[PDB]
Amino acid sequence: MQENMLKISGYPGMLNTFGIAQLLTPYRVNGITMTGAQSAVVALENKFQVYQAVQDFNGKKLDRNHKLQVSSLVVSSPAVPLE
Amino acid sequence: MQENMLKISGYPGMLNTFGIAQLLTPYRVNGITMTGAQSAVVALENKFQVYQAVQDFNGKKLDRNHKLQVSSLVVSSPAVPLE
Amino acid sequence: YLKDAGFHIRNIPKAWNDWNLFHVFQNFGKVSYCRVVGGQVQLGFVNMMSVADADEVRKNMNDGNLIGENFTLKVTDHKN
Amino acid sequence: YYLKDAGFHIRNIPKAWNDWNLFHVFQNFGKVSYCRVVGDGQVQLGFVNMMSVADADEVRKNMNDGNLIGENFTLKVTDHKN
Repeated sequence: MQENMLKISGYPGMLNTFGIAQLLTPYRVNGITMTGAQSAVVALENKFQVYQAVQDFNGKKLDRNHKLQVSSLVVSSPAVPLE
Repeated sequence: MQENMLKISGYPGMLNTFGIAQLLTPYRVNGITMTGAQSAVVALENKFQVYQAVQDFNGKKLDRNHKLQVSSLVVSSPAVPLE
Repeated sequence: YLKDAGFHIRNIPKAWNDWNLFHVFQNFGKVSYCRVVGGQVQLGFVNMMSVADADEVRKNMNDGNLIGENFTLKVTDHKN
Repeated sequence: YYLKDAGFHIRNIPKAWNDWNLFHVFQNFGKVSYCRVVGDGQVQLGFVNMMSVADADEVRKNMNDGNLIGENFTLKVTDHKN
């Protein structure tokens, strides 16, 4: 499950768990644990969705007052070098 | 409260409650009870958001295989006629 | 409260209810919340669904005035 | 379970690739929901589901007669029908 998990923060403090899931559209969210007013640990469906969600959302400016920080331990690990 | 509730159906059977909330972006979802493979009862924050969600999503084509049906008992009820 | 998404409203005609206020602001974007607080005018409060929606209201105002055919709302940004 | 019209069956995958190799081919065309390789010859089988039907249609627009052609590979891609 480690490869399904990401950390997300920086969103508005008012968000509930459903609002955090809406931030991650269209990725499949299977679980969210809030860890502060503006931070949560999120389980997505698999490591590919985690990898893409970090790419899409880390550093994303939601508005002039909020910027997301998104991280995970997922590393793209091709067996042969990419073309 | 009745005026916070809507019915939504027709989305892909695969969705979980987080996926249904993502359908309703950007409205604030506070509760979802699935009632079948492709139907749910949803509580939004208030009657204005329910009203707008019904407008935005009823009849919405998600893809060539899925069309949303969205309904509620919320009625726009201005005290004086609109301009 | 979403920062920069809310408005204080003055000079609302006293006959309006929240639905009347809502439909004024819905013309510019999605509305999160809206309320009136009731001799001739009343106060109110509107929260837009996002900052971008509130900025759309701001683009359409004349010096803090939201003008209609039979009303002039005085609108200010709510700040914390 | 799965999203209708968003899934692909893959043949002719170079045997040395893993799931990440296959992922990066399809990520060029859209968001990827799932991806797996299924280890006789120099080739293996695989499966990719896109995030949405539109993503899968973008893959379909980039195929040459059912083939996804790289510099060193030719994947034979067919719809998972349903």
